[PDB]
Amino acid sequence: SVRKILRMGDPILRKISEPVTEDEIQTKEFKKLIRDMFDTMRHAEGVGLAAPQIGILKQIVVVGSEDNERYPGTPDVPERIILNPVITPLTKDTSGFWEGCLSVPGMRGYVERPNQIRMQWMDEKGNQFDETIDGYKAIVYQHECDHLQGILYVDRLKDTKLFGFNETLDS
Amino acid sequence: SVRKILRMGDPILRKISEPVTEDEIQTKEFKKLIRDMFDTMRHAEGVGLAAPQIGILKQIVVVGSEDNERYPGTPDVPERIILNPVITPLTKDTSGFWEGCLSVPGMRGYVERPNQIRMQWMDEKGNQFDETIDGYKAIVYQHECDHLQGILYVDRLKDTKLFGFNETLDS
Ligand SMILES: [Zn+2]
Ligand SMILES: [Zn+2]
Repeated sequence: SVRKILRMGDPILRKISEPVTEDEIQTKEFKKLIRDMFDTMRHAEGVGLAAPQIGILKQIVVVGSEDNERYPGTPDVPERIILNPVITPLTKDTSGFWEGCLSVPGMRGYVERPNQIRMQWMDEKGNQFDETIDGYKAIVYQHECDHLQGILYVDRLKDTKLFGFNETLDS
Repeated sequence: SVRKILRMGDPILRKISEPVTEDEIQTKEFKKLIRDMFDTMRHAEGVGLAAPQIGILKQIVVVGSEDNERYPGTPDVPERIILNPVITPLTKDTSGFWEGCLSVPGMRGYVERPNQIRMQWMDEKGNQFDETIDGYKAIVYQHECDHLQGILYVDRLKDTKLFGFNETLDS
């Protein structure tokens, strides 16, 4: 079901989320949470969503694009669940991008993150992964994994001069 | 009359405003602009307003409190016009405060500025001043004079962790 997304200024968004246990991924609740998250992410036309954005300090991330309106250009991102992620940059090369966040409504900010990272996670069935991601996917996983450590993209603005409300950015 | 206040993201808010000439302060227009500004500032329940906030790169600032709702606590600030201001800090002592801006709707950010400055300006009649201001007044004049150099308070956030939407800050 759709859930209330917390906005910037709420102290939760700044706390550290803790790991999900192997047991936990069987609980009826869990499966229902992942459900709500996806329902929520979709209703918001969002590209990804982290558990703490809805008030749950659990290392649970969900992504999924498909013709996303909010970030029109961006290539499609296949629905997937990311649990207990751990990212590591593999380069200093950085791709720029006007990031946005559902917890930071109606605004965009240019942010440069490394364009090639090594992420390690676990999924709903409990499978371990350790791949090297790059491109938009990398950009998305990083933005979303940051939430898990209490970090919002406004913390990484390249410059505060390149930050503002959507409406005016172009108009 | 009330005028449209530009929001953050509009390039004007980042440009430098130029000095007002002694002649200029007689023009019918000028007097009408100061009029609009005051009308605008009041309608917005704002404490101060800089010309560029309404799209005029002229060094014109206007302030005026009296039981302001937006920043409830704040002491009263007598209506006054500040032209071609030039501020200089007189101390490193800084008073903290959760600043807000009409060009940055519905948000607050903790900002520490020097609590005792020396400001020099000219008024509508063309009189030169050179006083030492302190307290809330100092805080207000600095915030507003910054606009004259293309600077918004989000550029001076003490920490991005202490920045967010009003609604949530307390709720
Ligand atoms: Zn976000
Ligand atoms: Zn302002």
